[PDB]
Amino acid sequence: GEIILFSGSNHADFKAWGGDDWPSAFEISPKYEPMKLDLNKNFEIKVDYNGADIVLIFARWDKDIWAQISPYYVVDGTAVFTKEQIAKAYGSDDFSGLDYIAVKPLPSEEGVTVTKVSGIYTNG
Ligand SMILES: OC[C@H]1O[C@@H](O)[C@H](O)[C@@H](O)[C@@H]1O[C@@H]1O[C@H](CO[C@H]2OC[C@@H](O)[C@H](O)[C@H]2O)[C@@H](O[C@@H]2O[C@H](CO[C@H]3OC[C@@H](O)[C@H](O)[C@H]3O)[C@@H](O[C@@H]3O[C@H](CO[C@H]4OC[C@@H](O)[C@H](O)[C@H]4O)[C@@H](O)[C@H](O)[C@H]3O)[C@H](O)[C@H]2O)[C@H](O)[C@H]1O
Repeated sequence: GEIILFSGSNHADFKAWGGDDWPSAFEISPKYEPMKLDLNKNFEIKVDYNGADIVLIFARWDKDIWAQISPYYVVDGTAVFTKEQIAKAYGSDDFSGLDYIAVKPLPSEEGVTVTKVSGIYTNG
């Protein structure tokens, strides 16, 4: 409360599925990139975005998981994803082996722009 993980403009264009790549407006490989946020903490993730709807992805390649979730809610161009959601989609709240974290847009006419991403710690 509060750990800034990104700021400034990032536009992503995405028309539909079934192509080559599904691009991200923001993404981390936590096995190689150092990361501020503590996953074992009880947390939420807030994203300031504009335009198309969005999803948050937590993925592990070797066990082949693709936890992908919608916002808990959205207010004033700010979405909110909780840990309860992520863990439920992931199958567990133990993220050892985690390969990939990303904010991705759904198929839209004219894409999305992310202005900021952050994390917050909570009192369970
Ligand atoms: O293990 C290989 C691994 O190596 C890494 O080095 C590499 O970077 C990884 O990309 C790669 O893993 C594969 O990633 C691709 C693409 O992932 C993106 O993010 C990672 C970036 O590196 C990369 O640049 C990006 O392109 C994944 O493909 C996507 O998979 C998701 C979800 O997983 C699907 O397949 C596995 C199965 O268990 C899931 O249930 C299934 O959903 C798909 O997202 C879903 O899309 C559907 C629409 O489906 C469409 O499929 C094909 C299309 O022709 C047809 O029209 C549609 O049916 C929506 O309904 C869902 O909302 C959504 O969840 C993407 O469509 C798909 O591109 C690979 O899964 C992964 O192996």
